[PDB]
Amino acid sequence: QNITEEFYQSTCSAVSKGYLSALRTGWYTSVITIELSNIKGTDAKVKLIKQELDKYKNAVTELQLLMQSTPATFLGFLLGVGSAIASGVAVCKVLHLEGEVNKIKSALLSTNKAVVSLSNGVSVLTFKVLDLKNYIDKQLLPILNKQSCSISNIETVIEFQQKNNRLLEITREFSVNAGVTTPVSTYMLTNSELLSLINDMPITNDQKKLMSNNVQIVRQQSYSIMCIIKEEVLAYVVQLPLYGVIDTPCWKLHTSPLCTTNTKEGSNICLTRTDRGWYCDNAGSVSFFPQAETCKVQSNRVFCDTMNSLTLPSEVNLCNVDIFNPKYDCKIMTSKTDVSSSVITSLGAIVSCYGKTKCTASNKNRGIIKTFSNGCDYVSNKGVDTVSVGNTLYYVNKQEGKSLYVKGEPIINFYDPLVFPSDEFDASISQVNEKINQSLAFI
Amino acid sequence: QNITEEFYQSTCSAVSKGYLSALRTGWYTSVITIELSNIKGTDAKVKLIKQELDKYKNAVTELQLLMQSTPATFLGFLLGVGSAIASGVAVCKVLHLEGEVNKIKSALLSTNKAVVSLSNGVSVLTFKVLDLKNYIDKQLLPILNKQSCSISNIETVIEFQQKNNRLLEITREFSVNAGVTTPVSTYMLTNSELLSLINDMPITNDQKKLMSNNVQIVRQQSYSIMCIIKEEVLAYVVQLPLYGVIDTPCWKLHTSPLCTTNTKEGSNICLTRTDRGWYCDNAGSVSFFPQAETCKVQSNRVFCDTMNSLTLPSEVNLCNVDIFNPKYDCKIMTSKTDVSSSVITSLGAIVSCYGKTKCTASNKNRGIIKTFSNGCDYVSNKGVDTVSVGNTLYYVNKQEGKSLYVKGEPIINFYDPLVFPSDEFDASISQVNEKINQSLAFI
Amino acid sequence: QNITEEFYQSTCSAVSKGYLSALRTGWYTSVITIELSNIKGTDAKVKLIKQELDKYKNAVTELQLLMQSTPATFLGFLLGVGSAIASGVAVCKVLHLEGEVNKIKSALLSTNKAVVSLSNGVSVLTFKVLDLKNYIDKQLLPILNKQSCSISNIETVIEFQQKNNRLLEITREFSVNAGVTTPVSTYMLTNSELLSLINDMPITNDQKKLMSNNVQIVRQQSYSIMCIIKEEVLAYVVQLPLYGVIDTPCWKLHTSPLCTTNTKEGSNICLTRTDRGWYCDNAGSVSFFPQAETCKVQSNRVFCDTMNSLTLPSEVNLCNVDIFNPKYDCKIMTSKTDVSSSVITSLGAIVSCYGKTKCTASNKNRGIIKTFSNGCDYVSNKGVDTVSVGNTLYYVNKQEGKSLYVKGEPIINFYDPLVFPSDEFDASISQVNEKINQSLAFI
Ligand SMILES: CS(=O)(=O)CCCn1c(Cn2c(=O)n(C3CC3)c3ccncc32)nc2cc(Br)ccc21
Repeated sequence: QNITEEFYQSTCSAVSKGYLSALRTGWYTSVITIELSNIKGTDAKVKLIKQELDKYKNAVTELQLLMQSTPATFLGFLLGVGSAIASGVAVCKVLHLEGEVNKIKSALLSTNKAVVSLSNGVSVLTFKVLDLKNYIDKQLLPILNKQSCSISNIETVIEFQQKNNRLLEITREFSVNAGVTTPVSTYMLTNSELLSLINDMPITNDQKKLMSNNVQIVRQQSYSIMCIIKEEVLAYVVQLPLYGVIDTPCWKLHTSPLCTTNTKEGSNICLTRTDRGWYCDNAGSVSFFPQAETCKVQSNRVFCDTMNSLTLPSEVNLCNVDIFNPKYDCKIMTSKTDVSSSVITSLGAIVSCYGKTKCTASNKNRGIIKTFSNGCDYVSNKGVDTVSVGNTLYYVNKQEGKSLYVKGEPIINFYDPLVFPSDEFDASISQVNEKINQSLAFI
Repeated sequence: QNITEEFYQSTCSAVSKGYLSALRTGWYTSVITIELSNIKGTDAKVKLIKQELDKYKNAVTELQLLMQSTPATFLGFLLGVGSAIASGVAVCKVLHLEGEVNKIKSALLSTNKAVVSLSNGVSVLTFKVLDLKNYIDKQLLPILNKQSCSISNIETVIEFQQKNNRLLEITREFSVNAGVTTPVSTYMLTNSELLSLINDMPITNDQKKLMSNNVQIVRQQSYSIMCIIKEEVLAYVVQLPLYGVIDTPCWKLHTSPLCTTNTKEGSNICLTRTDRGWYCDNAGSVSFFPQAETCKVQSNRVFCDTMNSLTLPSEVNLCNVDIFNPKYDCKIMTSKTDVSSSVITSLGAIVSCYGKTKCTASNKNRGIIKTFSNGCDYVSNKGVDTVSVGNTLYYVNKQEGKSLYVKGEPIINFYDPLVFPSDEFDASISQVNEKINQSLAFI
Repeated sequence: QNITEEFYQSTCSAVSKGYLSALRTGWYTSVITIELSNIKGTDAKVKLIKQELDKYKNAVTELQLLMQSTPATFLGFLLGVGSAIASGVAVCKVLHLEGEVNKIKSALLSTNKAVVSLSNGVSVLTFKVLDLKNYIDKQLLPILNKQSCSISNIETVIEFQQKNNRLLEITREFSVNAGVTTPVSTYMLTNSELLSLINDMPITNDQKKLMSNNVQIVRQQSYSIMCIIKEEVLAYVVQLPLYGVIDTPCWKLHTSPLCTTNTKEGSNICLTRTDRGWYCDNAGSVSFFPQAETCKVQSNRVFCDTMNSLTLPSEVNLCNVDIFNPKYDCKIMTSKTDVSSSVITSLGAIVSCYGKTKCTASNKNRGIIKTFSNGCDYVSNKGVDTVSVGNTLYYVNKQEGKSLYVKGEPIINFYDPLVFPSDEFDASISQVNEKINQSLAFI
C-alpha cells in the first residue's frame, strides 16, 4: 500500500502509516505424530543398518527421558505477564489421560490427517507426518530376522538413514530446548505439512491466505511442545497463532530526545515522548506495542502479538497532532542528558543533534548534502542514503513513500529550566505541569 | 508436590509455593577430546572418500584458525556482573602449557574415560568421545596408498561420512558461536556420553540423580568451550553446573499495579511491588531471582543460577503477609499510570483493571463467568481457562493446586493523592513515607 | 598486549585498559549465488534420486514462497535506533529491477568470482558458490530421460545428496529466520568462501588481515539476506562489517554501588556510576558502548558496533580520575538500596558488601584469604580464583595483567543523608548538587 510518514518538529517524533494489521490474538493446538516401531554374524551393510537402528532406539529413549517432567517455558515495563504455552501444555496434559492416545492412534489408522475431539471437549487437528513403524516392521525387520542377519542392499541403508534422520533432528531440537521449540522448524513440520495443516484448519479463507502467504512468520509465532511417547506413538503439540485481527490500520511511532540548545553545558533540559512503538486499531480501542521489535513487518503488513500490547483509548493518537490535547495525557520522560543520536524511521531519519556533535545526511554519490544544526530535525529517505551522528553511520530505509515535515515550535522551549522537573521517566504532560506548579508555589 | 498459591488483595500480588530448589552454585570442568589423524587416477567411490577427507581437513584447519585468540563470552538492575566461563577458560589456558595435552593423550590411551590432574592442581574428568585417528589410519589410509587410489567399497564411503559428520557439526557450532556454545548440544556430548559423564562425576548420588533426570536442563546450563588442537588431539572444555543447593523451599512472587479507581482520569495513583521473581531458601538467607525468566521449572523443581540472584535477609518474605512490617523495608514503585493488564500466575491470574477496560475470566465451554470491576483482583485456574484484559487474551496455567484468596484493603487507599510521590521506581514503603512526611512538612 | 587495571576506591569503579579497537563503522554488501536447474518404472537407486530431486524442487518452491514480501528485521536507553539491514535490503531491491539479475548471471558465466556494478551505481562483489544447474543438467538429467528411468549407480545417489544438502540447509535457515540470518553460517558462506571473499574485498591489508584472523567474529557481525530467485539464479545478499576504526585505545569501565555503611538499616545512601561499558578512542571523540555485552573481546582486541554507541567528548574519561572534575558532568544514579553484589572485572573483582552479607575472596587450594568489610572494595586476580558475595560464587578472570589499587575516600561520605536525593536514575554530579542546593534552600 501507500506507506506515508509525518515528522513533528514540535515533539521530535514521527508517525509512519499505511500499514495493515495481523495480530495474534489466540492459539490453535494441533497434535503432530510419528508412528514408532517396537523392535528388539554381520556384514558391512547390516552393520550400518544396526548402527542406524541404534540411533533410532537412542532417540526414542532420549525423548522418553526428556518427558519425565511437565513441559515449560520505553514502556515495556507496563506490560502484563502471560503464559505462552499454557494452552498447548493443557492439551498435552489431556493426551496423558488413559485411552486418549489410543483415540488418536485409531483416528490416523487409514489416513494421515484427522480431527479428534479430546475427552475434555477440545477438538484438535491431528497429523501423522512419519510412519517409522511401517518402515521398520517392513523392509528392515525381515532382514534382521529371516537371514540373520543379512539379506541387504546399500539402497536400504541409504533409505533408512533418510527416513530416520527426521526423528534424529527433531530429537536434537528438543534436547537443546528442553522439549519446547520456537520458531517451529521444517523438521517439526515441513512447508507442505504446515501448508496443508493451515488449509485443514478451522479458520476463515482470509486467515488461510494470510498464513499461507506468510508461513515464515507463522513459524516464528508458533511453538512445538514435546508431549508424549506411548503405545508406539510419538506426539508433539504444535501451537499455532490465531490472527483474530486482520487489515486494521497500523502506524509506527518513532521518538527521539528534544533538548534546548543553549551554549553553556549542562544548562539544557530535555524531553522525550515515551509512547514510541507500534499502534494498531483494534476493536474500538488501540493496541499499543511498546517493544516495536516484537512486531514483524512484511511489506505493508505488520505481525504483532497482543500479549505484548497495552489496550489504550484511541485518543492516544492525539499526542501526535497535539501533545497538549485535553483528552489524553501524553506520556513523556524528562532529563538533562543532551546526547546526540538518530532514529531511523520507515521513510526517513530523525536527528537529535546536541553539543559539539557532527550531524549530517548524505547521498551515495554526492556525499554530504545537509548539515544539521543543534536541535531535533528530520530528513526523508528521498535522495538520502545515510545519516551520520558523531561516529555512528546510519543507513536509511530505502522503501518508497512520501514524507511530510510538519513544522512547529519545539515544545521544550515552553518550559522554564529553573523549575523543570528532570529525571522523570514514567511521566506525562500533566504530571510535569503538576510538579512545575508545586515548584512555582514554593517560590 | 503440592503447589499452592495465595493472592493478597491488599497489595495486588500472589505467592506460589511448594517448589523445590535446584540452584547452580558452582561449575565443573571436563575436557572432551576427539583423536585426530595426521595424514597427507580416481574412481567414483574414492572420489567421494577424498571429498569427505577434504571436509575433515578443512574442519581441522577451521578450528585451528578459530583458536588464534583466547575464548570469550523489575530489580534486575541490582544484580552484580559475573564471568560465566572464567573457570572453563582458566582450565583451557592450562591445557596450552607444554606437556599438558600430552598427559591427557597418554591418559586416554587404553580407555575413553579418565580423571587427570592438571599441572595447576585442577583435577579434570577427561573423555575421548571419538577416535578419528584410528579410523582414518586404518580403513582409509590403506586404500589411498596401497592400490593408489582404489580398493574401495560403498559401505566405507557411508561409514566415513557418518563418523566424520560429528566433527563437521561440532565445527559448524563453534564457527557461528565464536568457539563458545550454550546449550551444550548432543554433537558436543551425546545423551549417553553426558549421562556417563554425570555418573563418573565427583558428586553426591542426589546430584547424579537430579542431573540424570534433568539432562535437558543440565545442557541449558552448560557451556562448550573450544580449547585446543595439538598433537592430533582436539579438545574442548565442557563446563557443567554444580547444584550445591537442592530441595530447599522455593516460591514465586507475582505482582501487578495497584491503583485507585476514581472516575476523573489522571487523578489516580498507583503502586506496584517490585520484588517479584523467584525466591529460594538458601543457607540461612533467601536467594532472590528478579528475572524469573532466568529460572526453569520442571514440575515442582525449579532450576536457577545464583549468578542472577541477590542474597537477601529471610525477612524479605514478610512483605507478602505484612507489607508495612518493621523488619524489612518492602520495595515498591509508584506512578499515576493506571493501565490495565493481567499477570498469569502458577495457579490463577491477577487482574489489574482500570479505566474503561473490559476485563473478564472465561471457561472453555461456558464463556464469560466473571467480569472484573476496576481495581486489582484475582481468579484461580479452577474452572477458568482464559482471562481477557482489553484486547489481550491470556490462557491460564492448568496445573492442579489450591489457591487462597486473602482479602484485605488495597493499601493504595491509605495514601493522600495530593502528597503521593509518583514516578518513584527504586522505592520502598519507608522511602515513600519519608517523602510524604517532607511534603506534609512544607505544607 | 599489556592489559592493566585500576580500581578507584573513591567511586567503587575500575578501568581496564590496553585493549585495541575494531569497530564496525560501515557495511559491505556482496551477492552470493547458487545456479539452479529448470527441470521437469523405477528401481531403488532412481527412486532415491527422484526423492532427492523432490527435496530440491521443494526447496526452490519454499524459497520462492518465502520472498513474496520485502526482507525485514545502565545507559542503553540513551542509544539511537538504526536499521541494521537497510543497505543490504536496498541492494536486494535493485536486484529485482529488470535485467539486473541477468547482468550477474552473465558476469559469473566463466568464473565464480566477479565484481558487478549495479544499475544504481553500487559496485557489488558477486560469488557463485554452487552450480546445481550444471550438476543436474549433466549426470542426473541423462538418467531420468534416456533410459527411463534407470541407468544409475549408488555413487551418483550419494553425490547428489551431498551437493543438494547445502541448498536444503540454506533453505532451512531462511525458513526459521524469515529470510534474514545472523550470524552467517558456513552453509551461507564456507570458511574458504568467506576468506577468499575477504581477500577480494575492496579494503586495506590491515582490514583483510583483521577479518581473516577473526572470521568467527566477522560471521557474528554479518547478515545473510534471502533476496531473489529468478532466471535459474538463487541469490542472497551477505552484508559484511566494515571496520573503519582499528587499533585505537579501548578501555572497559566497571562500576558497582557505593553506599554508606551505618548500622541502622535503611539509613544508608548509595550512589553508582552509570557510565559503565566499553570506551574506544575514535576520531577525536570517544565511542561509548553502554551495553558492554554488545562488544566481543578477542585477546586484547575488542570488536564493537558503532550503532550501539554514543559519541562523547573525550573529557568523559576524566570521571575515572576525578569524578568532580569541572569539564565533564559525570553520570551517577542514587538510591537507598544497599544490597550486596560483586562485579568481575578484566583483572580482578569489585565487591560491594553491605548489611549482614558474607563477602570473601578465595584461592583454589588455600580457601578464604580475604574477608571483606562493609563498603566497596576490590581484589586483583593474582592469587585469587573466586569471590563470594552472599550465596553467589564468582570465578574471576585468570588473564595475566597488573592491577593498581587507587586509594581514596568513598565520595558517598561527602553527602548529608538528610538532603540526599535518592531514586535518581539518569542523574549526574551537578544534578545531584543542584537538588541538594534546593533542599538546603527550603531548610
Ligand atoms: C536495565 S536499566 O536500564 O538499568 C533499568 C532502569 C530502571 N529504572 C527506572 C525506570 N527507567 C527505565 O526502565 N529506563 C530505561 C530502560 C528503559 C530509564 C531511563 C532513565 N530514567 C529512568 C528509567 N528508574 C530507576 C531508578 C533507580 Br535509583 C534504579 C533503576 C531505575
